[PDB]
Order: sequence, then structure tokens, then C-alpha cells
Amino acid sequence: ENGPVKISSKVNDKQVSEFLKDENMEKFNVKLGTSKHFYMFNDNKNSVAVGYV
Amino acid sequence: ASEVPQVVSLDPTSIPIEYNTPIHDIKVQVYDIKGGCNVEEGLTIFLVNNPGKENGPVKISSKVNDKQVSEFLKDENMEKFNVKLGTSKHFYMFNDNKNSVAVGYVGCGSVADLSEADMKRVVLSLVTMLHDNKLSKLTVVFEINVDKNLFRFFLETLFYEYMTDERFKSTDKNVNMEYIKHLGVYINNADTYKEEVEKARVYYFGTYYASQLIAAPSNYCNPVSLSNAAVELAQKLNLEYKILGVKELEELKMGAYLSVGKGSMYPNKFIHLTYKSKGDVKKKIALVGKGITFDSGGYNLKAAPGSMIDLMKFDMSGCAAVLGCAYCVGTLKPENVEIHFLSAVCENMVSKNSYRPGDIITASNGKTIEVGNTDAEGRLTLADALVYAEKLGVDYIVDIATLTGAMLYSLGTSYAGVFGNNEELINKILQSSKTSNEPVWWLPIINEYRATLNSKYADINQISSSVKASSIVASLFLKEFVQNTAWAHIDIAGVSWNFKARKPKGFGVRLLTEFVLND
Amino acid sequence: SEVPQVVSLDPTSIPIEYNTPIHDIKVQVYDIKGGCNVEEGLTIFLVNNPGKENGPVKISSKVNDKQVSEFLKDENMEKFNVKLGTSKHFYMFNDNKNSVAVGYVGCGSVADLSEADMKRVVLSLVTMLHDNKLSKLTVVFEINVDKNLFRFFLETLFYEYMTDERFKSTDKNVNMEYIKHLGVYINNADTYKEEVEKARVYYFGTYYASQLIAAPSNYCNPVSLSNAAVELAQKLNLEYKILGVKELEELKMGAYLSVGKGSMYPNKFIHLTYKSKGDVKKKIALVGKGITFDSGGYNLKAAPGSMIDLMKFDMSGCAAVLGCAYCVGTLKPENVEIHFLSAVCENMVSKNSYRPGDIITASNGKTIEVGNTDAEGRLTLADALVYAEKLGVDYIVDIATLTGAMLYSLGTSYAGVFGNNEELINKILQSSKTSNEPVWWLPIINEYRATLNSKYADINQISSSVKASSIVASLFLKEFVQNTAWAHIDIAGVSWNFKARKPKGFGVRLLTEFVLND
Amino acid sequence: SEVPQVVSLDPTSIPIEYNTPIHDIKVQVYDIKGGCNVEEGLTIFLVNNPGKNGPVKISSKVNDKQVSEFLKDENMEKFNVKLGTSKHFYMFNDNKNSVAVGYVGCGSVADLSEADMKRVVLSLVTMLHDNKLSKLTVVFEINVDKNLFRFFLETLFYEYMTDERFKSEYIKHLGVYINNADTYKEEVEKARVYYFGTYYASQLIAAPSNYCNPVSLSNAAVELAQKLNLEYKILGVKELEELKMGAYLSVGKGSMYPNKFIHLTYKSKGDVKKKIALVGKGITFDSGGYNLKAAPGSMIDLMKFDMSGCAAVLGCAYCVGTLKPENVEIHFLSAVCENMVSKNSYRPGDIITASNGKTIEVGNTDAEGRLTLADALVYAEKLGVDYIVDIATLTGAMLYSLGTSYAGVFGNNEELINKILQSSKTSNEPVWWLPIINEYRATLNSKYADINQISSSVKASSIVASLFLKEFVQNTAWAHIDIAGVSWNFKARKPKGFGVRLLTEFVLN
Ligand SMILES: [Zn+2]
Ligand SMILES: [Zn+2]
Ligand SMILES: [Zn+2]
Ligand SMILES: [Zn+2]
Ligand SMILES: [Zn+2]
Ligand SMILES: [Zn+2]
Repeated sequence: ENGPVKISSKVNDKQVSEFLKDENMEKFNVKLGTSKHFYMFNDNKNSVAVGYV
Repeated sequence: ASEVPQVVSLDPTSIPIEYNTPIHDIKVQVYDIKGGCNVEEGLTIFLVNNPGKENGPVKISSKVNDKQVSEFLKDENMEKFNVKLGTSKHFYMFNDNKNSVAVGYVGCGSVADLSEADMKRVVLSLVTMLHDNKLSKLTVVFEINVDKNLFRFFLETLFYEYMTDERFKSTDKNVNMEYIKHLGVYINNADTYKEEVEKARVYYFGTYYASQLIAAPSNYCNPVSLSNAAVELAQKLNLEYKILGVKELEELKMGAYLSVGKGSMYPNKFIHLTYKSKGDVKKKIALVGKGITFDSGGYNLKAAPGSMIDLMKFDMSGCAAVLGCAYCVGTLKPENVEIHFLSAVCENMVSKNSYRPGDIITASNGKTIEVGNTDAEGRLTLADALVYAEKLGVDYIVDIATLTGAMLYSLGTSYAGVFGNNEELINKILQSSKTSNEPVWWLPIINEYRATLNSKYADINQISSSVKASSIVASLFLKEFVQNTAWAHIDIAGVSWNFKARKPKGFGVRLLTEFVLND
Repeated sequence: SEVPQVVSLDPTSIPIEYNTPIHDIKVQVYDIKGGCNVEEGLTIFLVNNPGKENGPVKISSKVNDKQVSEFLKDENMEKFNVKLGTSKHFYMFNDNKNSVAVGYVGCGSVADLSEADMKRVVLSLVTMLHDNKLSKLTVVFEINVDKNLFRFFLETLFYEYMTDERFKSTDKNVNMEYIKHLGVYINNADTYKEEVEKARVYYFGTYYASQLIAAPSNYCNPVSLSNAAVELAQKLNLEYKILGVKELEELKMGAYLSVGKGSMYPNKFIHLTYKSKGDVKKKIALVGKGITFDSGGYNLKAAPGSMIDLMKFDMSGCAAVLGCAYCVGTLKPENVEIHFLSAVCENMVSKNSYRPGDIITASNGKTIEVGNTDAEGRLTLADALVYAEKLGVDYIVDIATLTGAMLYSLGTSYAGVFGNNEELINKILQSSKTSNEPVWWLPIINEYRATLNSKYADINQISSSVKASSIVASLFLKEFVQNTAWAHIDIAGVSWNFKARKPKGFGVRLLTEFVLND
Repeated sequence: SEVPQVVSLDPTSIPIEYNTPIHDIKVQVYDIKGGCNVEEGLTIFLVNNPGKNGPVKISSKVNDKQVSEFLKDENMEKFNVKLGTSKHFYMFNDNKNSVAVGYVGCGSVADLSEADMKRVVLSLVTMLHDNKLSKLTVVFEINVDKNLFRFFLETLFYEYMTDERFKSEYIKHLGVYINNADTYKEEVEKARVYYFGTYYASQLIAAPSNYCNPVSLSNAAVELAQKLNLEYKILGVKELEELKMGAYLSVGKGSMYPNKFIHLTYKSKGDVKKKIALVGKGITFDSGGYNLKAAPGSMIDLMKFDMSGCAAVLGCAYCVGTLKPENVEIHFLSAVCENMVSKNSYRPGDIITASNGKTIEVGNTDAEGRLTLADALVYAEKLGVDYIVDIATLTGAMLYSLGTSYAGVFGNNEELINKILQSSKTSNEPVWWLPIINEYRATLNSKYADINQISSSVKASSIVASLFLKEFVQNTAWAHIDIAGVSWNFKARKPKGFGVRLLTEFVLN
């Protein structure tokens, strides 16, 4: 309950993949409704945004 | 320890009080924004405004010491975000050292001089980014203009809102609470704002302390346990303290204060903390705080819809403010002042022993009072607490009380009202309001209503029978108990409790302390 | 054990009537296939006209008396219809030149008589029985009723006939005499004999519970009510245990103790056990709200319509459970172990009362923020539920006059049941049908759980915004049952018969049927 | 301007008495340093006792030996100076004519407040209402400055005047003795103008909602302007429709009397340094609309005074139009209508469009003032003014903040507020400054319209209304006086005409 966040799927972006490392998502829990999302740049220097709920 | 009575062996016998809060362990560093912002670990947040156009675009002005972070914060790349007061965005990137960092911003609108209300909202957005994120450091960059007093307000408000009070949680503790250990601040002319860091920390706990007292429910926080609480506080701060019990109170003929308590299972207790500076004493001050640990209303029970009897554990917010003040004063140690902290604590209850409506009682100054409504018990206790205050021979008497619910219909939940018999004292209070950033507003003592207190049998009516402006009439009533001393009276009934966040504000601690350190 | 008093005149015990006139009624069931003898007393026919709504009367049974048969000829009955609840009296002489009284009660045009229909007929009968000093009553069933419906006929007859005169002094009815014999003519009569005494037990279990409810709070207080349970347990030879304040503190029942802080009567926890001989296959805890008077506490019941003058009935759940204990104790079912529990107390206004806003600790360590002192029943029940689950039981069923909101959801006739286990809820419903005490399944809407999230304590006692009180309370109660099937019956609406100005003893039959047929 | 009727007995006009018995009283003020003369009528001395409720001691020099021997210290010791108490005796004077002499206690304070003055006067009027005299002479044995002396005159005239228009002996000469009497002669005539200005407002307010409706009230304003040579323009429904005043019109849809807007304007011959617009709430009866005043204490029977800010403005127009101050242009504005219950009424939840384009979600039809004033404020700012000052019986909350004596002033401009406050000091009409706390603005953020008409949470309704009204002044100094609590005199059961002298003093200053 209120456990940490762990993303399972594999993404097609080395930058986003780095961001989704398990060691990064621990900082966030899965409490129903809780959310965060970060703006970053993909492997092709274009603006993206990854997050979770 | 002075023993608290119990009905069952499970009744609490003490107020739980945390003195070593996680905010006391955060190391604060202040940097001058000139000479560059470095982007270390944790989260880095810019406070940005755009004068002129509302919802205008955000542009990062300060100099960052990282090519990658600079390229990421290029003005062309930031135009996609506006500065609407409260908005916030999180960024993620790698720095010059191929290390991941997190930065972001919080919008501060388009107005130049932010008010305390605006600062409150900016801080609330910061706290939101602190919660549900295991951060070791937060850094805030001031791309906005704030004077020294408003900058302190930012720190204190940050500290207060960041703190989470879990004293009464047992099986539902947030097993995810992790406070930061370090807090960086980048601001122009940083050397001048540095002096405010330690005062803000002191001001935070002083207010958080009163908050703990107020939120403590009436079975934990009762007249005995709360006076015990003050004793401990005086003891930690080497303050002088005397706690007057029923026996002396009878000797002192405090019939108004005692009547209100006749119906409680906890005997009345009168708190008197004293701070005397070591230098030549130039001003003597008595601060008086209403100390009703629970206000059922008495035989005038709080049964009318919207009476919020379930909130009445807060009818001792004035006493908490005053004790919170005592912490600040005891900690900061002003140099040429003598301060008395007073509170006539009791509990307004229904019993065979309670005083009744219609009862005529005699105040310690020999004036008899006809009780018209037992739910107006605060002005009765304060009347005796004021007589006691003038007997000490001070320069200023200032009382603070959750006195009248009318306050919600006059000034509301944001501004408290100040009444008094002395323009200069009322100006000092108004001055302390500006510097503390705790809003007060002067209201009149309209003498024309005095006649409606003319009891047919006693010396004076406790309540007006016709005038509906309760907050003024009570001021008229109190004024009859201060004969020759500058006295102001601050009604915090409307502003003490934060209905939206479901917690107390600690309102008044900083107002009162600033007043104490006034020219 | 000793009841405190303020003046020497305050009563120190609840007056309980154990041997009732009903118990001295010899009951005989005869088969209708052989004709009814009409020798003495009053003889009432239960008559239906399937189809024709308000149709005529026509007797179907053979009467073994030429005179009476003449009176019951269809031409003579033409003037009477079968309207449900209608009744008529007849007077004639029989072949033995003996005066006799005869009559009928209308059973409508529907063949399946509802529970509420049977009551209308029984009330009409009792009317003929009251203000009449005749020694025998005979009822001839010319309608079809199953075994459970017939028993319901007797239970309801016995209960409505009995008059509770425990508190009459100068105004006792002088010449009200109860019949001494009851005859019943019915098809397959042999099959219904089994139900006669079972009806008699159920009646008194219900009448017992009604006695405890009807008794006002000065007579029926926490000490005197717990004394009555022990005396009942001794007459039934049940294991019993009464926990006092000292043992309650040691069990850390903060929530239940807080409710009683303001009363002059110490809290008392009733624990009776019935254990079958041999192998035990079902262990059950029944829990009943036992507030001998609910004033509301500092949240006083002074709002218009808050019916403070009725709150002597806030121990109805406790009464239903003890009533169930009588039935189970008498009928001695096999292969079960039943615990009857009830955390008894009185919710009063004093310098010692708990206050709105207080934070108390339940016996499971959970802190609770009191938002309204008149929500006391779920505080007592939380500790009762933690106590019940510690017994290692298969089912926890609590019954309570908990929320007035039931007056707005189901009304006065149907109780509401909430639960965490479908199977258990199913059995409670089945038991509702064979006991003929109506219950309707209502949901525990989990979406409302968040409004109980207190800012400082582990839970709020009351939701601040949600008005569906009956559902919220069930959400609260469920936090105190961790891993057992638990159901909760809210009888706040169905407990008191406002029309008759007396209790119903609701729940006794339902709870006993639940225990017997498992 | 034809007043519709239900039956032929319905009144078609407001009875307005312009020539009062007050206006026929000749007054001259004499200096106390020349001796008191007791030739005729009743003579009253206003005396106080500093320090000690103490005994009355007469200080002035009376010119009649017979009256002198009666006011001896030994004779006056039996009477005290408790504020209001009084005594009067009948006697034969020096020349053997029946004179009457007495006193009125002025308490023990040297600085007599307005509230204290009112008490002294009522003691006087009580004496006049129980005696047939032709002359009253008041000896001032107390210190009052010029403004307080006038106020004494005004409130004396007002309290002395009794309104008998609806029912199916006065004096003719008044004498005043005061030190430095020349310094006070200036104020005598000002007092008359200030008296009638307020008694005129009092007449309109006391007029019940069947005599005083939007048609009969606007008519009365026109008749006033014509008797005072003021520029007047009355906008009817068709004009209001073309001007898109949806909020003002919304409030009126349920009335049998069409909305009528009053413009009465005044321009002086000199250099114009300040143009001021005066706005006043003119709801001729406030049923509450579908939010009916059915709650106990609603005081629906009193709601004929919900046009007290209008009456104040029109009373100010009389005063201005009479005195003709120099160097000012003043517009007198009032969106008058009636808030009633009908199939044609607006409903709670209705969304309406103000004349400046802003849509408004109506939350409570009994807060109609906000709406009529919103369009009236848009109007006012379009006249290009320096100051917009509106005055309304706006929020019942006032009874719990300042009470029945002091009114509330809110505004967006400190310089304008201070002028209001100063005007309260010289008119002696008490007024207190309250804040427009911006932190509550967010409660007015409607979910569907541009703005909510009311907060559903904030109980500081007077500040919330202020927050709402301010959104209809875009760039003009604007103050807002809430007289909901001070406008009616409950003990006396009559109106006060509060705000006329205050607003007149504003324009002069
Ligand atoms: Zn109170
Ligand atoms: Zn209080
Ligand atoms: Zn209750
Ligand atoms: Zn209850
Ligand atoms: Zn209105
Ligand atoms: Zn209105």
C-alpha cells in the first residue's frame, strides 16, 4: 500500500528510458490519484513530457 | 507534575508537544543571485513574474552556471509556460557533469508588490512539489522583488505549511514523509536577507507551537494540561512562571473568571509567564490571551445550526498565540523590555455546578455583572484577567481572543480586528501587522452602545440586549475593566482556524512578537 | 451489580414479567378434515375469496352441529364481504341448547397473504379477544398458509394480545381476562403441531425484548440492564460474563468508555455464551447497541423532531440480542457456539462527558476524532466489534438503532442490512423471510470512505459532507472488522411502533432464525 | 410617467411636503457676553459638570431679577447634569409675564459627541412636544465648535418635525446664546438646508412601496429638479434595453412598475476642478424575489427603505441645488426598480449580461443591489468623472460589523476614502473605513459565467459585495458607503435620512 512507483514497459528512447530507471521512480508512490510529470528532451532533442498516475 | 483529573484511566494526562521538528534540521544557505545559480542535487525552482500582461510568458533571467541547463532554459524554449499565480512545471535534464537534475518554476502573477495572501499561494505551490517526492534539497531562485519582511514571511510560511502534525496518528502514519535536509536560496543583495533566516525559523516554531496547542483536542488540552504545558515552556526558556489556582483566585475575588469555570471537571488555572530583560527596563508589556479549552456554550448551549460546537477546542487560540509569543521572546531575548504573558484558562461546560444565565457575579474590581448569555464567557474571564494585568503596572495591555463570531461577518477569515482605548497603541499594533504580515484592521469602540449595557440590577450587563454588533459591544464591556492604561484588543475569532486546510493558523504569534520588538 | 440512585425512590431493577398469561394457554391443533366442534367460547373463521375483490363469505368447513350449520348458510352470510381486516360477531344456541359465539375475519382476495397482511388479520382477531371475558378461542383456517406463516400467526397473536402493565399503578385494567384455551382447525394439522411451542418461545423472546425496550431509562440503565442479562443467563444456564470499567480500561476500549464518561451508571459489557454439546461447527457473535438512554451528549437532541423523549429505545439492538439468547437458550440448537454481546452505556451531558472534537483511542489502537457526540452508537460498536473478532468467530452480526436516515430510506417496516460478505448477507436475507421480519440489503459505497479521513486522527467518527449517514456509519464500523464475515442491521427505523406506541421487539425472530437454520 | 394601478384606490404620487413648520421659524443668535434676556416663551440652559451626574450650576447672566433669583445655585443644586435629564418650571418674569425656564444635562465630558448631541436635542424636543409656546431660547453653557452648533440646529429641526402625510402648534421664533456668537451666524441658514435635505430624504424613505414606486419616485425627482432648476433625464425601459443594462433590468422583470433611471445633473459657473458622480440604491421594495425574505428576522415589513441610498442622493441634490457650490459638476444617479415575485421574475441561477459585457451568475435574488448598482456604476464611469461615490442599504451583515450608528465606506482609492472620512467629521454623520480584502475575490469566480453575484462560502458579505462592485469601475476613484444598518431608526420607528449632510459636505469640501 502506497508502495513506490515502478514502470514495467520498455520505451523507445534512451533519454526517457534513463528517466524511467527504477531508482528514479522510487521517489514516487502509487497512492490513488497522485501524479507527477517532467518535461525533458528525447533522443532527438525535441521537447517531450513523461509522467504517471 | 501537576496531576490532571481523569474519568477513566485512558483519559490523556498531557498535551503531546514536539519541539524538535524536521524543519529544525534543514540547513539554510542564502546566495547572491549575481554570480550565477548552480544546479546541484534535488529540486531547483525559480520564482518568476511578468509585469504587465496577465498569464504572460515565463522568461528565466538569472545566470545559470551550466551549458546544458542554460540551453534547456533558453527563452525560446520557456515561452510555452505562463506565470499565472500558482502554476508550476517540473523539468528533467542532464547537467555539465552528465548528471540528472530537476528544476522547475512557480508563477507569481503580473503584479509588482505581492501581498502576504499572494505569497501564501506561491508557497502552497512549492509545498505541493515537496510532497510525494523524496527530495534531499530544495533551492529557490528569486526572480521577483520582496522586501526583508516579506522574504522572512516566505521562509516562515514555507516552514509552517511544510510541517505535518502527526501527534494523534497511530495506525495511519504517512510512512512516506521525508523532509529535505538542505534549502538553498538565491536572491539579490543576499547579504541583507541573511539575518532573517534565524528569525524566520524562530517565528515558524512559535506559530507552529500555538498551532499544536490549538489543534490538541479538549480532552488532551484542558486547563490543567495546558497550564502544565506553559510551565514546561517557561522551564525550557528560563522564564519566570506562576500558576494561580482556585485558592488564590478566590482570594483575588475573580468572580467573573471563576463563574465561567464552576461547571468544569478541571479546576481553573491562571497562567503568568514573565520575561524580564537584564538591561534597564524601559517598557513593561502585558499580553493577555483568551484561554477557553472547550466552549460548549454553557447552559446557552451551542445547538443552533452552524454553531460549530465541534470546533470549540479552538476557543483557546488567544492563549496559544500568547504562549507562542513567549517562545519567540524567550528565544530571541529583546534587550530592554519586561513582558508578562497572561491567560485565565478554564472550560465552559454544562453541569449541576455551572453558572446560569441571569446569574449576577462580582469581578475582581468589585463591579457586579449580570450574566445574560453563558456562551459569552470570554469577556467574563478577560475582565478579571485585565484587572490583574493593570495591577502589574505595565505600559501596554494587549489581549488577543477568539471572542465574537460576528468577526466572520465583518472582516472574515483573513483580517483580524483591533479595538482599543489608545490611538498610539493601536498604531503600534497596525505597524506590527505590516512587519509581521499578519493582517489586522482597526475597528471602532462606538460609545453610543454603552447605554445598552446598563443593567437594571447589577453594575453592568455582560451582553447587550438590543445591539447586534457583538464584536464592538464586547469591546465596550472590556474597556470597563481597564482604568488608566493603554489597552488594545484583537479579536481573532474569524482568522484563527483555517477551514480550507482543516487546521489552525497559529495567528497572532508573529504579530505580537513584532509588537514586542517595536520602537 | 448494585444500581446507583440519586434518591431512595429511584428503582434498582427492571421489572420483568416471565410467566405471562400467554404461557397458560393450552393450544390444540385439529385436522379440518373431520369438522369443527362448536361447543363453547368464540369460534372465528379465517375466510378468503380468491379473485373477487371484496367478495362474499362462504364457509368451506363442515360444522358438527346442526344449529350452527344453519347459521353459517351462504344465504345468511351474503351480507358480509371478505375485506381484509373486517370481522363480524355471531350469537346462537347449539344442539346442546348452549350459547356460543361465532365469527369470521376477512382475509382479502389475494391467496398469498403478506407479512403485513397477516398482521392486519391478527390485529382484527385480538380486537374481538379484547374487552371480552370468554374462556376459549377457536380459529378455523380457510386460507392456505405455509408452516412459517402459521407460526407467524401465533407469534403475532400472542404478542399483540399481551398487555404490558408493569408500570401501571392506579390504572391497571381490572376485569381484562385472557382466554385459557386455543383451538386451531387446519389442513394437515399434524404438520403444524411442531410450530405451536416454537411460536410460544419466539413470542416471549420478542415480548422479553419489548419489555426491556419499553422500560424507561430510570428503570433500564446500564447496571440494571446488565443485571437482567445475568438473571436470564442463570435461568437458561448459559455461561455469562459482565465486564466492568476496570476490565474495560485494561482492554483499552477507549471509544466505548468515552461514550459513558458522562453517565452516573458505570459502563457494563454483557457477554453471554451458548455452546452446544458435542462437535461445534458454527461460531457466531451477535452484537447489539445498548445505549439505555441517548440524549445526544453535548450535541444535545434539541432540534425539532429529534425525538429525545423516545431515546429509551436506543438499546433495542441489545434487547433483540438478549431476546435471541432466550430463544437459543430454550430451544438448545445443536452444533453451534453463540456469543451474545453488547457494550452497554448511557450517553449524557455532564462535566465528565466527552466533547465534540475529542480524539479517543479504540481497542484496536485506531485513533478516532469525534465530530458529533450523538454519533455515539458507532463508537460503542467499534470496540464491541474488536472484542467479538478476538473470540475467533465465523460470523459477526451486529444490530443497532443507529441512524435516523433509515426513516428516509426504508421507513418504518423494513430494516436495512449492510455487510462485507455476500454469503453472510444472503443468510441474513433468507432469515428475514422465514422470520417474516423484513430486511432490505443496502450498499456500503466505498467512494464515501475518503470523507472519514481525519486531519489529525486515524479516522473521523462522522463524515462532514456526506448525508447518507446509514452508509457512512457502516463504512466506519467496517474499519473495526479485519478478517471476518460481518453484517450490520440498522433497525433505527423499524424498532418503535409509532401507531401502537410500543416496541416491536424487532430482530429477535430474525436473529434466532439465522442461528437455527445455518 | 403614468403610474400603473391595480385598483382605482392605488395612489399615483408621493405626498411631498415642501413648506414645513420648520421653515417658518425666525432664528437669531446672540452673544452670551451681553446678558440673557427672558422676555417670552421657554428658556433652556445647556449645562454640564466637569469631573463629578453632578449638580447643575448656572453661569450666564440673566437680565430679569425674578428669573435670576430662581436659578440661584441653592435652587439648582437639587438637579443633576446627567446627559439628557432636564427640568423646567413656570413663573412670572421681571415684567409680570409668564415665562418658563429649565435646563438640560450635558453630562460631564467637554467634547460632546454627535451621539451625545442627539440625546440633548431629544430632551429639548420632548419639552416642545408638551407645551404650546411661540419662542424657544437656548443658552449654550457648553463648548461646541461651528460644525457641532449647526448639527445641533439640524437635528433639532429634524426631530422637531413630525411627518403626518398619511394620517387621515409649532414655535415661530428661536433664540440662541453662545460665546463669539458672530462665528456661528453663518451656520443658521446652512442648518435649514441640511434639515430639509434630510427630512426630504426621510419623506421618500418613509413613503411606503405603494405610494413610492419606481414611477412615482422618479416623477418626484423630476419635480424636485424643476423646483431647483437642475438638468434631468430619465431613462425608460427602451433606453435601458438599448444600453444593455441586463443586471439592472433583471432585478425589475417581476415588477408591475417599469424600471426608471434618474440622472439629475448639476454644473456650476466657475472653473470645474472636480466632477463627481453620486450613485444610490433605489429598490422601492425588496421582497427578496424568489429568495423570499421568509427567514425570521428578515424584516420584510421594513423593505420599503431599500431605496435609502437613492433618498440620500436626492436629498443631497436638494442641498447642492440650493446652496449652489462653486467649481463642481455632480451627477445624481439611481437605477430604481422593485424586486418582486412573479411568473416574470428572474430566478436564482439565472445568467445575465451587464451593460459592460460581463456575464453574471445570479446566486440569490435578494442580493439585487449588487446588480442594479453594477449597471449604474458602468453608467457613471461613462460620464467621465473624478469621483464615483455610491451609497446603499446593501448588506445585512452591516448590523454585525458597525451596528446602527456608524456606516461602512469601501473604495479603491485612499485619497477619495479620506475625503469621505473628513466629510463624516464635518457633517457629524459617523462613518468607518472597512477594507476590500482581495483574498476573497476567488470566491466570485463563477464556473459558467464571468463572475458570481455572491459568494456561497465567505460570510463577510459586505466585503464580497464590494469586491463585486469594484469589478464595474475600471479606472475611476470610487467609494461605496453601506448604510444598511444605519439608515433606519428602530427605537423611533422612522427613517434617519442618513447620508444627505455627509454627501453634501463631500461636494463642498
Ligand atoms: Zn463562548
Ligand atoms: Zn467563547
Ligand atoms: Zn445517538
Ligand atoms: Zn444513539
Ligand atoms: Zn435585497
Ligand atoms: Zn436589497
